[PDB]
Amino acid sequence: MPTLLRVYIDGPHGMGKTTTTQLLVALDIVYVPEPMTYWRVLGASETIANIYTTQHRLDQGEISAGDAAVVMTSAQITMGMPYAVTDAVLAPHIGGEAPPALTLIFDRHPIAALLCYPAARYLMGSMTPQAVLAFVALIPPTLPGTNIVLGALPEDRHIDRLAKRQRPGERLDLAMLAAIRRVYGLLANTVRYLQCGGSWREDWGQLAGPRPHIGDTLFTLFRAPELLAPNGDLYNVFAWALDVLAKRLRSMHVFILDYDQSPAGCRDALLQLTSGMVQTHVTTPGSIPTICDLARTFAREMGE
Amino acid sequence: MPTLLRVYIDGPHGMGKTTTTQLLDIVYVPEPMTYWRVLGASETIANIYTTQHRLDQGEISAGDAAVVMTSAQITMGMPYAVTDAVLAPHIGGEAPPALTLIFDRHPIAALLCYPAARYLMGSMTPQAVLAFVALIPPTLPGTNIVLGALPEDRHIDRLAKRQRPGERLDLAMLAAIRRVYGLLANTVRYLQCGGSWREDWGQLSPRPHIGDTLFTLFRAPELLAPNGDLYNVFAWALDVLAKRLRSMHVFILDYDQSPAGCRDALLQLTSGMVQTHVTTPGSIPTICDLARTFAREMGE
Ligand SMILES: Cc1cn([C@H]2C[C@H](O)[C@@H](CO)O2)c(=O)[nH]c1=O
Ligand SMILES: Cc1cn([C@H]2C[C@H](O)[C@@H](CO)O2)c(=O)[nH]c1=O
Repeated sequence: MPTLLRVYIDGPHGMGKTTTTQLLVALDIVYVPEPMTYWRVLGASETIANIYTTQHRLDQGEISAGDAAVVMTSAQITMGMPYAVTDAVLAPHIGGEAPPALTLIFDRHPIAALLCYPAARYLMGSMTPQAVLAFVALIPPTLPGTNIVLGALPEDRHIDRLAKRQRPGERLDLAMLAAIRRVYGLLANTVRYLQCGGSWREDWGQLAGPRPHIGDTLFTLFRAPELLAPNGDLYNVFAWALDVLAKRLRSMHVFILDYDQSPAGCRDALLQLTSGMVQTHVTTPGSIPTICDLARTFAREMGE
Repeated sequence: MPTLLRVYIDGPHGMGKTTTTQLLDIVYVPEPMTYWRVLGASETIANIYTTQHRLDQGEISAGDAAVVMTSAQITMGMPYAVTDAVLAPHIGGEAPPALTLIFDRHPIAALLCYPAARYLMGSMTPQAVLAFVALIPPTLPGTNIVLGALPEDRHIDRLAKRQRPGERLDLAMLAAIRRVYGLLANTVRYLQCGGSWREDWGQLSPRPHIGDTLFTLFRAPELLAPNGDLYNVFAWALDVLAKRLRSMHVFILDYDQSPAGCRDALLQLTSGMVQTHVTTPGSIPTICDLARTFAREMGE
């Protein structure tokens, strides 16, 4: 049966993720871009502009935390929509883990919009930890062969790039760059932690390579007073959401790519990471052209 | 492994659902009122009814209401979503049952039905509605949904009897919501009798007419390209909707009767509901403790 290789390139914005994936594809391989047209027009109007303005208004004291949250949560649902439909429509074609007959290079995974940016916004004070856990409860079941490439880039180098790689409506917010950089750092650790045998419930009280300390994983973000019962423990609803988070991330295959290099450098470095990656079979022989066409339609309609 | 029967009592509010289910080897996962009012946010139900009210009075714009409405529906469905998420792994294949779980509403209530009704009320974008649909969890085996039957004036009488803290009798929402659950029941029959929305979509320009299914709501101008074409993103979310709903097992309960009769009728529908196997020996006790803990923490 034919196999498929799926690779999601994720991480904080401003590292050169979209460039190098395109470079990679410029070499039976399809790119699924960020759905900017959905973000700027189809799902709502100028969602990215809406996000950075809200935070700024909040930061300026022009709106309250409750107003920012209402707006952020809503904006986050719009941001993740194309990721979620694509994942759900793709799911029945993914077979068991197995050159690839088709390689799909995605620009971000559903968790970017359902976990990472919400978690970072929570840290920024524009989202509640309860809403983040709601998003987490809705993260779609992790398909076999979910390979995630996260990016690394020194912060000073990132700050300079960030001034550069702005979006229309995006504002230079270093506090946010730091929050999102931290959130993704916690993400990589959580996967290792979970794969090294870590159980958040067993270590809750404590709040490649060896197993990380729970305090160096995403679980640590949820030590908020809002989620704690009068008896000091997490309410079970929130505890159950942490169970889903651990369940979703434990099966992902996470790789780190050094972006502190030239565009062709990142491309060849990614081209090299891509071999130790899990492929999977497809559910029907004709899943390949189907998948191929989904990606192309997605690209053609929402890419921009 | 032992067997389980999951039964989700759903439909518009104000029909007497919670009351008749309480009158029923069987656990009851109640309505998460504590989560709505305290745990996830403060007085979510009040927040919802008040926003619609300000919208209605022109005190706020449709976009302001949509942001609030969307944000709140996330708070409303959280308990259903995690429960489903944590439950999924124990549900085995379809097959007296070792355990009977009676849920007060299914995830689709907060991820499809209320959002759709709110769009019908002008307080939620259809793009938001389709984002929630896209997030509807895969439909596990043995998902039996009991929906209700009750004449409007009789429902109004009941609606009046029990409104949750913060509610405002809104006959236009009663109508929008009864419309949605009516279309829902029609959509399931449609999907089961072989209906293809992609194939029947043009008619909007033995089975229910697509114009009488949930698909008709998404012939919304915001979802269409300049030439009238539905954008693919939205068409794919309709594919998910079709996929999620088709495998559901729907049962209708006539509420136009007494609580014990409603209770009797419900227990009666049980004979045709689909049971499933659990995945582990220990699935039953674990499922039991979840349902009991949920009840304990979130039922007020
Ligand atoms: C995917 C995603 C991106 N973004 C921001 C990061 C960049 O500013 C820009 C494009 O990724 O949008 C969000 O704010 N939320 C999201 O969920
Ligand atoms: C389940 C649900 C209920 N409601 C309302 C209906 C009733 O007012 C109350 C209890 O069902 O909550 C919503 O507004 N949204 C939801 O998603």
